[PDB]
Amino acid sequence: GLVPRHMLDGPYQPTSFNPPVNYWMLLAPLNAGVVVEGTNNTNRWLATILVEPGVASTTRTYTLFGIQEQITVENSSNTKWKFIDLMKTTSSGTYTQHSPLLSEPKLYGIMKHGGQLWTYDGETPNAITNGYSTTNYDSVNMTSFCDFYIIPRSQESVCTEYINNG
Ligand code: NA
Ligand code: NA
Ligand code: NA
Ligand code: NA
Ligand code: NA
Repeated sequence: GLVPRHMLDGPYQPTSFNPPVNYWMLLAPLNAGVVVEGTNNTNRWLATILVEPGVASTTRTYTLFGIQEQITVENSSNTKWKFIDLMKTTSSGTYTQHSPLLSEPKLYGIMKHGGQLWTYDGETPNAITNGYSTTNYDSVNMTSFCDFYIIPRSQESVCTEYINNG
């Protein structure tokens, strides 16, 4: 009878799928670039990118939903990485930047719940969640470009702990 050293489901390999509602996808990207993207294919396209510390304003190219896109990015922090939520509202629309997370753990989260897509916002270790109203939130398809874990919404406090502390 030994004693084990929190409840984690994963890690899973990068993939495209229709995630279950009421679960966090805890994303663990290792390098700069696209982290996760998802759309309802009608009026909401969300892609989160990751920028390493110390990046002066520069135009970088990301494959967002299979399309080469030029995005001007910047990370004025010299110590933490920067996640940026990129949003468009049509299949060919232009992206705007939102709800960044400045991060030491380099972890991100997204969840389909209650009519919104929920992501994390702010600067670790003080990230909290906020949500984007998303038509047909429950049927959103997502692509993860990094290994990830699945956490039920009941364990959201644990997910938040991971976001904020690694
Ligand atoms: Na965010
Ligand atoms: Na994080
Ligand atoms: Na979900
Ligand atoms: Na809503
Ligand atoms: Na926390």
